[PDB]
Amino acid sequence: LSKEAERKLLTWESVHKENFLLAQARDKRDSDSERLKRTSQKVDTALKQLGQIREYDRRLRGLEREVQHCSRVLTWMAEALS
Amino acid sequence: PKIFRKKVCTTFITTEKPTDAYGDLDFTYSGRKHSNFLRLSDRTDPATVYSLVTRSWGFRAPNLVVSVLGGSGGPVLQTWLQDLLRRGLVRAAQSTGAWIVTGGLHTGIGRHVGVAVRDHQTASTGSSKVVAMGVAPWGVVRNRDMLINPKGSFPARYRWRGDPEDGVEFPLDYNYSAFFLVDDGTYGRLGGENRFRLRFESYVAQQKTGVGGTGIDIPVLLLLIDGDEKMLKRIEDATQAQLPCLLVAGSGGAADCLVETLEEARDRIRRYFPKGDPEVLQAQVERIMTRKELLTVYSSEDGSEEFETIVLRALVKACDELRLAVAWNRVDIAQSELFRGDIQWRSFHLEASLMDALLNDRPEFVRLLISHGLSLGHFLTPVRLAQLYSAVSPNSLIRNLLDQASHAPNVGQVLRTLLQAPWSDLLIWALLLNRAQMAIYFWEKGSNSVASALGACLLLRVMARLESEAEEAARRKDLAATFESMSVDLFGECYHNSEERAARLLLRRCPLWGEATCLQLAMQADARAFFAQDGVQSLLTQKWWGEMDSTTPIWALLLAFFCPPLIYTNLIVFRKSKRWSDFWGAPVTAFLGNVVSYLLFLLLFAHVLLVDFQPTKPSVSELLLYFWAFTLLCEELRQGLGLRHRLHLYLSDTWNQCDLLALTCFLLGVGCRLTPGLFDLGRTVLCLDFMIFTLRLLHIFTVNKQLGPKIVIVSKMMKDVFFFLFFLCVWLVAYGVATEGILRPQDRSLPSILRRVFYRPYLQIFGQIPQEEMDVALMIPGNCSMERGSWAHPEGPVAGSCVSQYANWLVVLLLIVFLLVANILLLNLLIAMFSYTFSKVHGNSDLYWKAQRYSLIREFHSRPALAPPLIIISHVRLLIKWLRRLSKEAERKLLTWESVHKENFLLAQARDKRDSDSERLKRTSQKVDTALKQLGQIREYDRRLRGLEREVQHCSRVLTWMAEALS
Amino acid sequence: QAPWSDLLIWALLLNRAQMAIYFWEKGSNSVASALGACLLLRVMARLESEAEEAARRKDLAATFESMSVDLFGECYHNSEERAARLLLRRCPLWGEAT
Repeated sequence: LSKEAERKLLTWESVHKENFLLAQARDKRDSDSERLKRTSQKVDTALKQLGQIREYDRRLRGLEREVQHCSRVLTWMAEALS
Repeated sequence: PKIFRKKVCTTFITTEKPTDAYGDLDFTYSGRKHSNFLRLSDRTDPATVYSLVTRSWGFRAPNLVVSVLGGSGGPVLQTWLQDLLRRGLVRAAQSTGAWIVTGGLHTGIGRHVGVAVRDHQTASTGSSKVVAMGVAPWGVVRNRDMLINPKGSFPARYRWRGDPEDGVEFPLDYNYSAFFLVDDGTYGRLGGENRFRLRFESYVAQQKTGVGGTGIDIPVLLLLIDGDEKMLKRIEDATQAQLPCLLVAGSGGAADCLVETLEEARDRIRRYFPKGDPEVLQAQVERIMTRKELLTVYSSEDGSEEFETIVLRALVKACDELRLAVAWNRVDIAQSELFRGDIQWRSFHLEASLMDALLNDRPEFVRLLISHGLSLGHFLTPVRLAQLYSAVSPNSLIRNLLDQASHAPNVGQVLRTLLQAPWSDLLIWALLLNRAQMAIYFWEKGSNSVASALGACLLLRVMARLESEAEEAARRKDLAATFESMSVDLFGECYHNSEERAARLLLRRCPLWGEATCLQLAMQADARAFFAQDGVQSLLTQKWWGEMDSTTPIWALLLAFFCPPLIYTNLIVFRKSKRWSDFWGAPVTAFLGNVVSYLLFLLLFAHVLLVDFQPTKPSVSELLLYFWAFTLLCEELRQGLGLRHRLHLYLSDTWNQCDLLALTCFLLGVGCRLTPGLFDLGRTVLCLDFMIFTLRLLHIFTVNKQLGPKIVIVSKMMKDVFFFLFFLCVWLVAYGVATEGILRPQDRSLPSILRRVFYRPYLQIFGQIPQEEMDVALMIPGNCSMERGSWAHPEGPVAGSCVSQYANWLVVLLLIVFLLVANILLLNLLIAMFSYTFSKVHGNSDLYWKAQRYSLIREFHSRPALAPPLIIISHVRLLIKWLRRLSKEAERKLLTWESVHKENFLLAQARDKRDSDSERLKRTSQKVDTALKQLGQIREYDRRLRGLEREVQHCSRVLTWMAEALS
Repeated sequence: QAPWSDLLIWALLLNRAQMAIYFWEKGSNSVASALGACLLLRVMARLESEAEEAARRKDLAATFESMSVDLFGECYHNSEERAARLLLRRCPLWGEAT
């Protein structure tokens, strides 16, 4: 074969190679075990978020009463306003 | 593909010259394709630029054009805008399908766009890249001398020395899909580029989106980031040209327009954002405030998210939005815009967006828009119906057929070349252009469903054999298998409810394209899996018994056949001068009359051939025989002619050919008998002819229920018998000539040695072994020859007269080795190959037999019910005639019954699909995915509450300081 | 300068699986290179001492045989004449051997 025959043939071959690899990766990505992996990781990082929900609630419980103790002190300031 | 892109575009330096820099463009980085560039004049038109890109290189038509401007931060831009440029611009340009037009050099935001495209192409397996196009002046490219050569279609190896920036020349980007180099002829300053940029933008915005065209005009939006004093000329020249804009928060160059939209302090604003030339910039920015219609603000937003609705917000403020949702192929926009209860959507907008969904291949919008409620008789004009056949790829099969049909809105001619409820026209439309989801959905709405599915399977296979490409033909065969399966399941439930009403459903006259019932539609379509059911085989049985009950045993039929006064008794129960035509009209009695008359033909042929065959003159019985074969000859001419295509229809089969063969040998036997010297020749030709008439009975009894498939299978075993004849003839020659040479007889005629080479061993494998003809110890010796050596005398007039005694133990060994290889190897291997083949082809031969069982029954149904010794009555009456030459409410009640069971079938299919485990696994994956979309707000609020809790607490510390100031 | 083939041969000799598959998926001339890969791994598998490394090389050689099957499957499924010219092309790897 000539040179431009080889170039046109091998680029034709590489085009069908690329479409084959995209089809393989899509069929692998949408299998059920790969979905089960990714949901397991997403719930895992969701419980990584919920550590902050546990840590903020006690921190907000102090912080809500801290202004409220100051609002009790403001009530004490209203008691000192007599 | 290089000379015209040298010639037609030009370059000026002033003299105007043809171009020299174009073609491919590789970089040192590996794993990527070749980029495309072009050296171009400035004083030229972008219409040939659009033709060069969209045709000569190969690029799709855009659905959105976004041009990104800004870049006051040279080395580093902020991470907030870097999050916007990474996600919120590129995900929209990759979902909708868009062209991001930027400057092709590194300076300004050219790097941050290019790094964002590289980040998005790395961060996902998106299997595509955003077509980020770049324009650049010719004068400011760093190393342009590796691009000059006018040769053509070449990878020009650009080089990065990594040289730092001077204000004279800049290097190229490396993440853009195409570059534009515009030759101005200055080599000195950036700025003489935006004339071609803004002209190319308004020319793209002038054209429209579609396949044959006929869509929205392409929306073009401008994105402004930080920028400088120079960009206000570009904003005002843009908004003069009727192009909308959008503004990020960013920094002061675009915040200048932000503050002027939120509301002399003007002269203040023009003297702390630009710091230079106040009053000219005040006139220009008030020119911007003349056109505040075409201006939006992107500040109080989520960031890198929900960008697409803000694009529609910009096109609404600068104002058809349902058509943009179809052109972007994004269902969620059109879905949400139909849930907005303010607009009172009118029908003509829905019909316009429906043509956008039908011309393009978007089936999901067709399902959505019809489920909203939309008329179809008011929809399908003959104009729009003419337009739907103009979205054809110009190198397909249907394009050739519509051109040839116009050669002699011509679909009745096209269907003739192959074969207000307007759903059927859309079904045929979707089947011709090879859409799968369109044709399935249009089947599921229309009525008359079983016959339409069988016509669909016929039409797709007929167009599959006529198809050029292997890929499109294979795709049409998979669609035809889908429609064959749906006709199977729909008739399954219709038969499972009501047997009589389904029986009237198949046998209904002319449902599609003239008089052809659903069985003949299944006949022509090779629908072997449709005849393989239980209900269809039951209906062929009830058709086979005529108007009797199909539970009558066979012996009662025989006893009534030989007693015609025993019709009128209680042995043949009827109703699934009246009972006479009831018994004799059924196809079992036409078949039974065929078999009885044909066995009496063979008995007459045997009585003539064996007992009385006078040599001189034909007797009475031989003349009855010649009259009989005259009638059978007229029968095969009637099944060949009842006008040259029909002779091909006769010649194509094998039992029309075989019955032709039996009659031609009959004529040769008579014509050889009647000449006086050739009597014994006809005496033997009629014997071979009697064999060919008796192998007729194997084809007659393929109709039967038990002997049916077992007769069909026998012909598929004949390859293994042919192998056995091969191996036997090799071994028969090998054995035969060896024992013939070892012992040489003295009677050496040619037929005698052919006998004792090929005809002794062939009978030896069937248990006939002659021992006295080839063994010294069983022969009597003697001096019976006149040659040197010892001899013997065999028994029998065929084994010769003398046999050599030399090495006769070797003949005994060749007899042992022959009996081993023949009677043990070959015969037991042949039983092995018949067991393997029969267990392999048993299922296919039942599918093939159950399909052919209809056409056999139809053959006996369309026969003149009279015996072949009496069939001259029918030939008389038809030669005389040759010398002269359900109700409506029944259909409505039946088809509504059919559509009720169709609806219950589709609900059961959708429920069984919805509760599969993979569909549950999809939906939970999406729900956790949106749950992590919620938990971004939990992360963002916690730091915001941490500031806000201490902010009141600092005020409570200030209140404590107020209590400290209360001392 | 497409030096992917030298990295392919490098990864096949040192018996890396993921290196050699990835270097196959970037380089050109793919069908003949997969068949040369299957030949080279089995020839080094018969010459191998340990049962474990020889068994691992046989599994890699079965992987490359499967990828040459599937790639030629789609190349033939598009165009019969052009795939016919793809197999019968003279000297793609190591002298005249189609």
